[PDB]
Amino acid sequence: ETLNGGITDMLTELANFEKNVSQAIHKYNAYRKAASVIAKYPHKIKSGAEAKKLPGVGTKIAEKIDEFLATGKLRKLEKIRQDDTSSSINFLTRVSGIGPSAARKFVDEGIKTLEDLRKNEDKLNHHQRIGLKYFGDFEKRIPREEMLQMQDIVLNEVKKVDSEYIATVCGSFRRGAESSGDMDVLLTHPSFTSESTKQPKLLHQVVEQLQKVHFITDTLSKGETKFMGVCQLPSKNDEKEYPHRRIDIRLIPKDQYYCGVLYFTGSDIFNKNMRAHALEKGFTINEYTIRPLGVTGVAGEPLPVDSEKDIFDYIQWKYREPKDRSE
DNA sequence: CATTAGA
DNA sequence: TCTAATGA
Ligand SMILES: [Mn+2]
Ligand SMILES: [Mn+2]
Ligand code: NA
Ligand code: NA
Repeated sequence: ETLNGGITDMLTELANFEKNVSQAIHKYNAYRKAASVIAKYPHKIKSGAEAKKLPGVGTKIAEKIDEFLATGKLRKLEKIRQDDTSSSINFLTRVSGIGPSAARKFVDEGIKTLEDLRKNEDKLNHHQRIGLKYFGDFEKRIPREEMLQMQDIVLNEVKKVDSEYIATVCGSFRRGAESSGDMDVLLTHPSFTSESTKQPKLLHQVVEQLQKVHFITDTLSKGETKFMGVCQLPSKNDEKEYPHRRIDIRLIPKDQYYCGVLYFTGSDIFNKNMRAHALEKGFTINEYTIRPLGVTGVAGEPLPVDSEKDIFDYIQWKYREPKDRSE
């Protein structure tokens, strides 16, 4: 956690670099187990060898260790960090929509900068177009103060269209979070569950409405169950306009809301931990349901859930408010 | 790990 | 169809 810090650190630096600049999934994949392990190791690793003893730690990595323990540096790391080429790849990458593959490609073509990114807006797909567009506003945090406004709104329309829709703004915001990266609305409806062959319009109506009133200003990807866009709160009585925000809304078969909600609510560890728990308690929990476990090793049969509670009850736990789902 | 764009 | 990118 701190004792093995630098090690795993350059380690992740290293892996992340393969997979991005290089198409070296393996080596990249290497660096990670190693980093994974040394990370777990209970003692200050003092030299290649020591480390070396570990599963996943080869002569290659071990080699880097020493260099690193001897000199609090690494050439490859010093050389990469410099590399204008791989710098570019790391950078272009931030663009919402740009990934390594494309990061490379642009680079090759010679699109290194954001300005390059502009002059060549043609070479970019819509995703990335918007991605380039709201580049600033994308990178910014979302004041809870604003979250409340946004949430306030979504809620309204959702209801306006059909009183029957149920909505939940999940993620950190739900968990208290003084800020947030983007809003996650989870949605469901009674008419929609496990069997009943969809009703695509379900998602649809909603989006249409959101845009209807001008909340959603763009579409990143509307699909039959996952919309993915951009929103913005009405810029009041001018002088101060609102930053474009990522928004995601997903339709859910009513008979799986809570688990999903539970899930998306996090935190990542509370989740795990909870998950890890359901298990001893003789169960299974995942993004959509919760199943009683059986001795033969495994089992099925999706237990009924009416609220975050039910889930808790099941594994017989203490109801924990979103606020304290921190871990 | 699954859902959407795109080509 | 596959192959990218998001997310989480
Ligand atoms: Mn999100
Ligand atoms: Mn989020
Ligand atoms: Na070893
Ligand atoms: Na990106």
